[PDB]
Amino acid sequence: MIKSLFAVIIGGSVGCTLRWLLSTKFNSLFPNLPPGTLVVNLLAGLIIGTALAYFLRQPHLDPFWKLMITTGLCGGLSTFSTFSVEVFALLQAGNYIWALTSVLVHVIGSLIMTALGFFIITILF
Amino acid sequence: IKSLFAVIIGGSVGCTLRWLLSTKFNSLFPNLPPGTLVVNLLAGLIIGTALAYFLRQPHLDPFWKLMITTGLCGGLSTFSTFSVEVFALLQAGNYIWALTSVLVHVIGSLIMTALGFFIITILFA
Amino acid sequence: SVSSVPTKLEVVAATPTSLLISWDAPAVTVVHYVITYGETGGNSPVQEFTVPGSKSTATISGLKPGVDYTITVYTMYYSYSDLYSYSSPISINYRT
Amino acid sequence: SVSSVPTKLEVVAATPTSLLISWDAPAVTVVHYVITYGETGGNSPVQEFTVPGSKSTATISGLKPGVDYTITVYTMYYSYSDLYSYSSPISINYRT
Ligand SMILES: CCCCCCCCCCO[C@@H]1O[C@H](CO)[C@@H](O[C@H]2O[C@H](CO)[C@@H](O)[C@H](O)[C@H]2O)[C@H](O)[C@H]1O
Ligand SMILES: CCCCCCCCCCO[C@@H]1O[C@H](CO)[C@@H](O[C@H]2O[C@H](CO)[C@@H](O)[C@H](O)[C@H]2O)[C@H](O)[C@H]1O
Ligand SMILES: CCCCCCCCCCO[C@@H]1O[C@H](CO)[C@@H](O[C@H]2O[C@H](CO)[C@@H](O)[C@H](O)[C@H]2O)[C@H](O)[C@H]1O
Ligand SMILES: [Br-]
Ligand SMILES: [Br-]
Ligand code: NA
Repeated sequence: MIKSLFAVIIGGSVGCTLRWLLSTKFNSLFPNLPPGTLVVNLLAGLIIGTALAYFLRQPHLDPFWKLMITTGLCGGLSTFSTFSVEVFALLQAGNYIWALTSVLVHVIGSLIMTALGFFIITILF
Repeated sequence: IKSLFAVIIGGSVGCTLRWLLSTKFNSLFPNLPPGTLVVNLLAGLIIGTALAYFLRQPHLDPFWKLMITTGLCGGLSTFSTFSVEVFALLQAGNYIWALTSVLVHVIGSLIMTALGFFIITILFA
Repeated sequence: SVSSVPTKLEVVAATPTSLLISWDAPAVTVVHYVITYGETGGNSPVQEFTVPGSKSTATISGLKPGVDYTITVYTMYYSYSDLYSYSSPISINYRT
Repeated sequence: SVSSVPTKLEVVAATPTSLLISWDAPAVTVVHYVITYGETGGNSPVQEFTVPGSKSTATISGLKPGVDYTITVYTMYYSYSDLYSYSSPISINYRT
């Protein structure tokens, strides 16, 4: 399981760097709910939802690529820690209306990007 | 570019951790996969403590804050895996645990970040 | 590594034309169970249907009296390593 | 490329012993504002205090009547790129 490890690094590296580039360019535009950290979470949610309903239909794919996409890319692309500080900060700044809003959008949006990616591919097929 | 290595080396370790902890432990509690959670609480912890520390030491190299925050924590944590699980439970008509999983991840990760931050804050005093 | 296949597949109540089967859920987030039933002698269309993961019993109906049927049940489950996937089946035979 | 420093700092109301300052908040998430004020004349200890981030006005008291004070303001704010850091200050002079 060293081959297994390169899949995590390659995939995560992409997902991370990807997440890194997007957050710096776009997060500052709307601080009450930074959009960079939201798009990567919606994006991975979209991807993993598609990976869900496609992996299902391909039982004999290499455990290598499945790792590199989900654990690697989506795992490295999405973030939960960076989601927490932004809320913790909106809470220390007494911005409750937005702190609560940021929690809702991330959770639900991520599950809809998952529902979309799943049901788009379930429906194409 | 020097910043690029931080995200990579950082995210790589975090992703490699999220992987190992997720495989070895997730399969023990399907209603709430605990590997996807600890990585989250642990990253929420790290980021909270990182928050309060880099404040007191406001002049340290940006390289180390990057590797630890956007890398380590960003790589260690995950939102896609938290999504699929909840979506998987939602698909399985397991509404009770789908909700619980959502709460424990958020409430918990936020508590962990506050805990990480407030410990450090109380330390420097 | 934990197994994703049900266990203790068995007819708990039969009539001539219906079978009440039940099983025990695997230790995995099972999205839904698939039950397949056909006449043991490979001479009849095999029928399949789904039951929610929250259920561990199914009813097979329209059966012929006095005929041997092969009944099998597998899962479509979520696991960390494979996302969605189908389990290998657990089969039994039963004569109506 | 977004400034964390406040803008348009001015005294909106004054008494002989107290100044009332107002500022425009930066387009960042400010955790708290740090106000600093001291007699503009040399070695009077500069005093400082904080104001929550949701507020953008502050009162300063205990000042001697008819003295020029230096009033400065910066922020402890959150940015994705830096987490909790302190902003550059914005200063004005007002004489009671
Ligand atoms: C359900 C999930 C729970 C997870 C845990 C959440 C923990 C949140 C911690 C927030 O930290 C506090 O927030 C207060 C409120 O923002 C701040 O008050 C500051 O701001 C207030 C409002 O802006 C002022 O009234 C206060 O005097 C001033 O100290 C206070 O400093 C800060 O330490
Ligand atoms: C907070 C919002 C987050 C974003 C939205 C996420 C929505 C995710 C669930 C959608 O998937 C459906 O869920 C149904 C309920 O679990 C399943 O019903 C299945 O299971 C039911 C169990 O009662 C049966 O009654 C149905 O017939 C059977 O199709 C159904 O198959 C499944 O496709
Ligand atoms: C689920 C648990 C939820 C509750 C978590 C705790 C929330 C309440 C915190 C109370 O303690 C606070 O500690 C702050 C210091 O950490 C103080 O901040 C003071 O100093 C800060 C800087 O250290 C400034 O930003 C603040 O505006 C200023 O009020 C503040 O007075 C004090 O009351
Ligand atoms: Br982070
Ligand atoms: Br994932
Ligand atoms: Na991540």
